[PDB]
Amino acid sequence: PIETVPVKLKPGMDGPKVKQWPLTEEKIKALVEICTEMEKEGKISKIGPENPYNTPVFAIKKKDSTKWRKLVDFRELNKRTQDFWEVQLGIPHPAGLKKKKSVTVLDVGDAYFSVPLDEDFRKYTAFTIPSINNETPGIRYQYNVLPQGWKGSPAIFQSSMTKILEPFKKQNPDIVIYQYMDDLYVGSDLEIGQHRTKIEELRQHLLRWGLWMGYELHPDKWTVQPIVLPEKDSWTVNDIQKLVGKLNWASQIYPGIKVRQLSKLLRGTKALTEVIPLTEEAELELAENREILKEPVHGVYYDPSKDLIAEIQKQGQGQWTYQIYQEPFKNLKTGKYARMRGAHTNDVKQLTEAVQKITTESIVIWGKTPKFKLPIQKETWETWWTEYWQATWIPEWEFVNTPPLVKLWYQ
Amino acid sequence: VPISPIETVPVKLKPGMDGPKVKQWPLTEEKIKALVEICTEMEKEGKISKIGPENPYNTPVFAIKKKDSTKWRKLVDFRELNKRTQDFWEVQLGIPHPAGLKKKKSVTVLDVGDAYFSVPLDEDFRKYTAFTIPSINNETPGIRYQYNVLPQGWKGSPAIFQSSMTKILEPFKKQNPDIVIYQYMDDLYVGSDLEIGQHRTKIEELRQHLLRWGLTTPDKKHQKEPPFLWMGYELHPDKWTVQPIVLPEKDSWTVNDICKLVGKLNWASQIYPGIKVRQLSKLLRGTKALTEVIPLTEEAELELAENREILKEPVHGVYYDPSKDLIAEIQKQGQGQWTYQIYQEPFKNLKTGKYARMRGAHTNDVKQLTEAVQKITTESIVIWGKTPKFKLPIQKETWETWWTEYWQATWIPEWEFVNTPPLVKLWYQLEKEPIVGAETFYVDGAANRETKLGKAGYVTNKGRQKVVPLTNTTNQKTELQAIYLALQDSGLEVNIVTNSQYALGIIQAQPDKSESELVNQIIEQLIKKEKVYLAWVPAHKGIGGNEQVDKLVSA
DNA sequence: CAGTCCCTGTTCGGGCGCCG
DNA sequence: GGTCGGCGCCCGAACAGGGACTG
Ligand SMILES: Nc1ncnc2c1ncn2CCN[C@H](CP(=O)(O)O)C(=O)O
Ligand SMILES: [Mn+2]
Repeated sequence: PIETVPVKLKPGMDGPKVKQWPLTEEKIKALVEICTEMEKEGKISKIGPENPYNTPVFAIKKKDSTKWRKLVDFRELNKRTQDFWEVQLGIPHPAGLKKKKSVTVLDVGDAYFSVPLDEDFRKYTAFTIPSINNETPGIRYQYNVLPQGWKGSPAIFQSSMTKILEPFKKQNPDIVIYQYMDDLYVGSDLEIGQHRTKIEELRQHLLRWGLWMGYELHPDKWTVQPIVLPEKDSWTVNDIQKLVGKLNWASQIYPGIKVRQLSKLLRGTKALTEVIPLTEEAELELAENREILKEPVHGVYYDPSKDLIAEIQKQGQGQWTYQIYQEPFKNLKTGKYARMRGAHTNDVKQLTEAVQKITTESIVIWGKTPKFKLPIQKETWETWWTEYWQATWIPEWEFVNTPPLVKLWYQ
Repeated sequence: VPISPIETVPVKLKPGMDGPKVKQWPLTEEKIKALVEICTEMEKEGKISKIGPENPYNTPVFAIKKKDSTKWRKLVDFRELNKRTQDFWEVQLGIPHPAGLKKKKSVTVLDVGDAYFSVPLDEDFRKYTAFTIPSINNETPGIRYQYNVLPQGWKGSPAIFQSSMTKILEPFKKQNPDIVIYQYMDDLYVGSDLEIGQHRTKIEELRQHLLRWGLTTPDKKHQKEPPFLWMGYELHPDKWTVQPIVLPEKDSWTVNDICKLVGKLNWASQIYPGIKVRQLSKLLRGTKALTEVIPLTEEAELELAENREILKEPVHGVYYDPSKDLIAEIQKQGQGQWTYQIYQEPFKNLKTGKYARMRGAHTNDVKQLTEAVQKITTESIVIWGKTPKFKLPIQKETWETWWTEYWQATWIPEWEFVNTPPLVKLWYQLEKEPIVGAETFYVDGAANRETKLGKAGYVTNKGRQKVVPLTNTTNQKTELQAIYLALQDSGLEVNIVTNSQYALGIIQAQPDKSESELVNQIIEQLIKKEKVYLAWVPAHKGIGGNEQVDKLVSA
């Protein structure tokens, strides 16, 4: 008996038309059950082929969670309704969330099923369940309530959410609460013990209004990976050559980098393994450039209007470096992930884990999700990526193939 | 007109476009008889209705012969209606395959008569389905009808039928959960593990549940005895195989007969193993006409004779046993060709196939082997919903060395080594640190964008040198040519330093084949070597011998 | 500097097969 | 004959985006 918030597509845009990709057996059975249940609870209803819109669907298991979780790839729909959840009913981003000692994530997607959706907008929420070996044609449905994974869901529910959080935000005014998609980010500087207590205080505070999860973060313990130069005592011609190429590639970021004196050490057509002594002027050009790499870049600052972009470099031996930027050579954050899941046995699982860890930091620090430049073939990624996804959101990406230049990020 | 027992599907035209108003084709007198014979009969059953001048629309119509029957099929040329009809989302996500079927105690197959003519069309749409039937006289005004059901030839008819069919089968599938009903258009594979007595009971139960909605299951099309004929296969209680495949034997081959041949060769590759269409598809490249006669090449006539001998012997597939694991094994047939077989018990093939796509100019067997596994993995999940275990002709250490060093992300599912030559291996390895006691070559290339001329050479630490004039070249061709020279005039261990990013990248991807001849020559010299080390330096920065050679090949 | 072109990878349009 | 839809393959032509060099 709740009134529907009317929504419209962005002007001059048709709904998403994305084909459903093949799914494994355990996922199709997990969807048939959840869709049979959600159809019985009036959350969804079957449709027909008169609907020209469609959206992929698949299921996941969150970290250390046995229950299957339905997930919809609403990326093409969120790109076509972007004017609604940024202009009319936007959510502010707390700048202090990234500074908290501990932040916890909660799957609050269950509450969105309590609010009905606009009737004229149910045409664009259509998805299709495939069958093994195409036993039956596509079993189609559409959403009758607020869908999990949409961008307009936390915007429509924002008014009801604030009134649920006020009895808790008043009792705890020093605690930061942020709502991004189907996740609720709660940050506090309390000790790790009483922090988990206030979580269960909110889990029961939300159950009495009609709603469970738990994933711990520590944003204060997030470090950056600076550009480091090797500290050797004996240098060869090849060492200095690799050093210059690395220092020249960095000179695009830090304009105060010079290689004049070092290039003078490479005057003769010398053998690579030949040891070259470091001149007096060169040993200082090496020390000064080490300090500039300690300094932060001049003129770098986040822009809310610009899109976030992130690149990932595979460094071997379970090492992965990443950078987040909006303009070229103006990096907002660098870093390095190590010994993730699938280390030394699966690259795709590591790359999937890295995209999740990076996207999580993007939500905490800026409230946006970056578009990814992924070091993997398009066909290699679109085959295995769903098998290791453990999040309720999905970022946008693209596929690159840049051979190694000169190691700029890892030693 | 009475009301159909099946729910109708609302259809609209695309906003801002009116129904079709196009002139009718002239029809042969043998087809006009076959049309009016079907036009007047469907009018009696309530499937088409006459219209007056209040219907300003018109669309063509014709008829073709039905396969193995004296009856004709009626079709409509809705090429102008379909353009202005709304877009539909199809539900048939793929074709079922017999390899995904599970052994069922009892099997039954039946095909309903006139499938599209048993499902109604939306009411508000039938006005745009106007057409004229030209009489035997060019002066007779003709009888203008309009459709009442799904017109064979409309772009929405198959999508509407498959959805309406599933909605009628749901009350039967909900009451009969253990009855596996493969639903493809109008054909229904019905299997069950019930005793053969209770089987025919559920058969008539469905044959009466389908009749309640206007779906007739003719005893002419009823099939209770194996072998069943399903989706162009033969289904026996233990084995299955494709229905016989007929290839043309033309003496003078045209381009169309190759496509008719190549197409049937790909259809046979699902159970008949070892089919190759590399040289036969090499006839279709750059060809201008469809009916142009093409003489068969010597390598093409051999490939055709081999595939004919493979089709001679009988082959058969098996069914999917969910208790035992799935296995897939690949072989390197030819340069750019691969074939694979999926099975559960040895030599008992579930299905076979081939992968031969050439991606990019520069590739290696390990790159192609990965591309083939992904093509198989997607194919398997479509049919069985799982990833098969792989037996690959690549050493475990060979794959380990590749993916650990490769800068791209790459991975292969649970697999095991099989010693079946030719074994996929990396033909050369670039060293990671410079080689002591090896001559060091500083190479660079340069060319003029207008003259298409350039130089390419090197300087060494032992005083060696060379520069070569080049014609009809680019800046990139020179930079590779500068490396090809350094590899020619060096010993068995060589250090090479270039300032070309384009060259370093292609080589580090350890390619063993390429479309460019210069790359194939560079690959060849690399395999002869024992140790090779590459490095990159920024040009025009006064580096070692890189500047000296940037000024030697400057012109 | 913006303007190229050299090279490489992708996307789509168009034939046949197969099924109904 | 020259209808629709699905899926598959192979080809060329069109599209596109990055890297070196140039007014
Ligand atoms: N070449 C074709 N063009 C259009 N539609 C076709 C077709 N082949 C089969 N269908 C649908 C099923 N048709 C039969 C009866 P018919 O073959 O007389 O149409 C049925 O409805 O069961
Ligand atoms: Mn039929």
